[PDB]
Amino acid sequence: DFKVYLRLISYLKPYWGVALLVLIGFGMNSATEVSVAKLIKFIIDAIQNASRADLDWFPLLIILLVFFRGLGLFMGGYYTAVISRSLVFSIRQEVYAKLLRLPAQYYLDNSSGHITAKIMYNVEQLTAASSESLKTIVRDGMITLGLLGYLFYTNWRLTICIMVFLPIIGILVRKASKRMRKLSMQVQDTMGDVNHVVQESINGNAVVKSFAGEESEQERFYKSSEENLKRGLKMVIVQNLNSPVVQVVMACAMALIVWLALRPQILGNTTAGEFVAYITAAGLLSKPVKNLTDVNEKLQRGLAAAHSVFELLDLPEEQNSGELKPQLQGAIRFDHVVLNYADGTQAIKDFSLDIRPGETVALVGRSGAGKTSLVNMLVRFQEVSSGQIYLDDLPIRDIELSSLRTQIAMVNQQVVLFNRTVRENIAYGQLHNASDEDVIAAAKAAYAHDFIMNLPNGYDTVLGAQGLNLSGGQRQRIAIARAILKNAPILILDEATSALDNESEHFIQQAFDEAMQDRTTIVIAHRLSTIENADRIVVMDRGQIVEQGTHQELLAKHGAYYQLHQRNF
Amino acid sequence: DFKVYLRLISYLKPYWGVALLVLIGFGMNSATEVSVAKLIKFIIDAIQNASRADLDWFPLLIILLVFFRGLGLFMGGYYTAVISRSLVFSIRQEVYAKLLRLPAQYYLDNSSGHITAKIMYNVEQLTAASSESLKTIVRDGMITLGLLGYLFYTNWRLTICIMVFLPIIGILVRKASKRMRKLSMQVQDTMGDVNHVVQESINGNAVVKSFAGEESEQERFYKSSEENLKRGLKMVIVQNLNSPVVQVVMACAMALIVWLALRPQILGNTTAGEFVAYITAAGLLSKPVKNLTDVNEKLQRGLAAAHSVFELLDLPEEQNSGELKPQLQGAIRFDHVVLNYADGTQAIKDFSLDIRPGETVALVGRSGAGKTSLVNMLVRFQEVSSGQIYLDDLPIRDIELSSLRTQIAMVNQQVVLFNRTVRENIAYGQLHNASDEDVIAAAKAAYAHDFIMNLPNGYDTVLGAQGLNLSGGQRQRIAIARAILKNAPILILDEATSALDNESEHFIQQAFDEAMQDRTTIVIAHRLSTIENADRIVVMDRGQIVEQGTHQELLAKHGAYYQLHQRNF
Repeated sequence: DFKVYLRLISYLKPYWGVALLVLIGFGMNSATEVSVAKLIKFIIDAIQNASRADLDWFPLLIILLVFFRGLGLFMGGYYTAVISRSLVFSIRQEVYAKLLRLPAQYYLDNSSGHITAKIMYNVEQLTAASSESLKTIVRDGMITLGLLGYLFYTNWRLTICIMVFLPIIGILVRKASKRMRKLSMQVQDTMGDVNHVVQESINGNAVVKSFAGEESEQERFYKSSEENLKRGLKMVIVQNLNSPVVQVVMACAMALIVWLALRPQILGNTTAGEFVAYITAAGLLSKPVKNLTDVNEKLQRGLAAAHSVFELLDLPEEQNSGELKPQLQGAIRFDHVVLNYADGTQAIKDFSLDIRPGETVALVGRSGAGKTSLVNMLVRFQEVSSGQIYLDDLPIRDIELSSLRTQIAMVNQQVVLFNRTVRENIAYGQLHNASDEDVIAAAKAAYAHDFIMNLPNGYDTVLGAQGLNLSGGQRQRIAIARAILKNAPILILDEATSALDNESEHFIQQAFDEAMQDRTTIVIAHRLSTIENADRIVVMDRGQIVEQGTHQELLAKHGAYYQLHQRNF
Repeated sequence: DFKVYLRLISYLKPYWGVALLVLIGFGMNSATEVSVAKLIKFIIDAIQNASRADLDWFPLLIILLVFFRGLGLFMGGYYTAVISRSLVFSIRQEVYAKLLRLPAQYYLDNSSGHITAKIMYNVEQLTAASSESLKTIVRDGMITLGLLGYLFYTNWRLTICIMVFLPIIGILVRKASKRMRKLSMQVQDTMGDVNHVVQESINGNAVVKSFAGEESEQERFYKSSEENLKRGLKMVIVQNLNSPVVQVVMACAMALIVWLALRPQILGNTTAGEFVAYITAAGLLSKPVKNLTDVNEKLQRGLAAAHSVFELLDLPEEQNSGELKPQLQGAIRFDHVVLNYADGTQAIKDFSLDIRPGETVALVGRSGAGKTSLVNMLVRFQEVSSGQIYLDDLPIRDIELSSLRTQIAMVNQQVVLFNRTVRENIAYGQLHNASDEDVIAAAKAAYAHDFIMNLPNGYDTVLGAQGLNLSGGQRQRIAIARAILKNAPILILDEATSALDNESEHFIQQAFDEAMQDRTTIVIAHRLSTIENADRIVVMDRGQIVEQGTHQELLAKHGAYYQLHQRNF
């Protein structure tokens, strides 16, 4: 249950000092609460003939006592909230780390990002308040320790009898209060049904324009509602009176005290001010358990999210089973990709794709039918359930994770605009290891240098409030620049959604065509010249590679295939 | 300010007994609270050599004391909530009465019905809780009375000095707490801006797919957030420590007590257990004022609605300046109606309508341009600002209000379906003075007797949960039956929106045509035969009667006017 909590505690074993300070503060608060009744006993001592010496300090005694209590409570709350915030931060850091290198089905299947982040935050605050109630529980436990200690110091057997008669009636009162609250809710609903019915039947101006005689009808409806209301009010008063049962319990406790007094042993003891202190502390003890009852309540309230939180933290890990290959030449062949939407049947089955080394080829076919799914598969969102995905004269997994990440690129609607510096957005990977001359060269290559860079700070243009200084076309141009500037060995992008409706379409297309040289990539281009300039093409049908052959024959056919590819039906 | 409150109090002067019981209960609760410290003083008396007699009863003393306190508190809360509910009911009754015979601009101009009803209910609950806090204030005031009484009984001059040193530091603490809360809110917002900014910047899975290096970025953002959080936490701890200022105030009070003790006069007095009781009560007094502070808070919170509530209660009354005329023959002539949408210019200006006695005539023209406004004017939603509206050889106002209400009728979208018995819905006015034979005759005249009455209980068919057993067409037929069954001298309805798309259109139209006989009414009928069978017609243009003449000429023209009237452009 508390595995992740124990993990965080082990981490904050580095904050062992903080934890010890927090415990010291809570214990100091409890000791101050005990000293309250303690010094209270000293008050009566002043009233015993000659006691005048302590009388003056008694004022200063209570003053400095309150001062020390405030100091301890302040320090405890401070360090406690500090520890809580530190735990929130560490939990968030681990949560992000898990979110990094996460699985596709996180966002692909569920609303992982926003919803799960808000759940993480809600659970963070919840577990924080849970640790806080735990600290309050520690305070109450130290308070009970002090009560038992004073009890042992005063009269061991009497305290034993007191504990015997105690707690049981308290739990009985807790159960009685729960039942009373349930009955109050039931009666309140019984009255509130009629209450809402009456409060929802006031329309009908035309009816008044006709007759307007329903005054007695409203009187009668309100009369029945008022009968139910009297019932509920009496129930609420009974709920208030229920605490007198706990009063009767404390009265039986006082009766036990009176019986101890009936034993002459107490008389010879003559507890007196000590007895006053004992009763006072017993009362002080009541606040501790009273607060402590809510501890489990809010504890469950928070665990309701914390369980799923730790589960997602320990959710299915993306097993990075991979070799360490620095770079390859371009000999990539994925064979027999048999997969479809997860938790379903097989639709893109045996989606084999074998490509000659070095050369760049393109594929065309139906716009939909899982084309984006095929792209994600290329992005290794899934794996070829069949065949042999041999890359760089070795398996697909037989490669470094970084190199695959380094070659990772795409030019589609999947654009990640980071609200940061234009230079920051220019270098997606290893920005701190990028030269400024290369940055200026890329800005020249941006195909929107006179427009996109036409903003404050130029090359250092920090994206404003959600890109308040950026437009859609300029944002698209900037994203294209950021992608193109990357010198990846193979920046294969599924660009079937390429359109010329954006600004600087000619310049952007020319820059893309220039960058396409010396870059092995499989993109469904939208330029007619680029389409006619392709090297190798395969006729993909039903969302999978169904046919292939020379691209010249397909280009020169100009029939149904060309019409479907161009006009998109 | 409290005029309506005083009015309700004058009404509940009939509940003077209830009020006296409530005051008695609150005073009993305060007396019990005083007796707490009182008997507490008696406790020490047991510890004074031979006191054994009271020792046994002391248990029973505390027990029966708690019992009496619970009894009094229960009775007070009970009768208090009873009075609150009674006040809610009376206020609601008066509110409905005002809502009855209300002005047009209530619903016509504003969302009076639902919104104002919910406002009335919110204000009702608010003023109820306000009276409740007032009762708590009465409890606190009686408690202060008891404190001052015990103070006078113990030591008048000492109590004077105590009151002198008191209250001032309490108000200072109140102001300090308000300022501390404001500072806490400011610091919490200062931290929470960055908190929300961080909690809203976690997206970007594609960025991770590319580089995934922002771990240190998150660490730094969280570091700044944590700095702000440490600031806010220290502020909250300071807020907690602020109560030690009030502790220091009570410490100065204890210092005053100690100085009184430094006067030997207290020593000769030797308050002892009495001093213990005095300090205890002073503490008990703290809870009273502590609760009382919120009284003004919630008082204003409720008055925020109560002021507008009493205003709408005393809002512009519909001055029923009218004579007492039982019935008329049908000689109605409204002249020079110069009015338009309220708080605006004049559009339907000089909308005169003079009709011969007895005969029934119809008017046609543009569908819109304030036709419904003209209908409402006929419904006396407004008045002819010019001309002489002479009815029954006397002014329009020179007639009984009931007779106008009796003649009030309409067959349009303004249908008031009352979720009640079919017989109840049949007789809109004076249902309890309607014969069952006439009810059966009307049900036969319903034109949907085989369909509308084809439900449970037949003639006693109570409309279910929002008419769960009724359909739209059956509901329209039932409404038509309810309207037609009324034997009003003139049931003039603006039926320009008449359509034949409903079920039993032929039967309903035949019944309407039959009922049209021997009934003076101005309706823009949709039946071609009814249109051709009209007696007198007037050509109304631009939403007002612009032309007139023989209806035969207009019917035989069959030109632009007929096309506009029929096809509705």
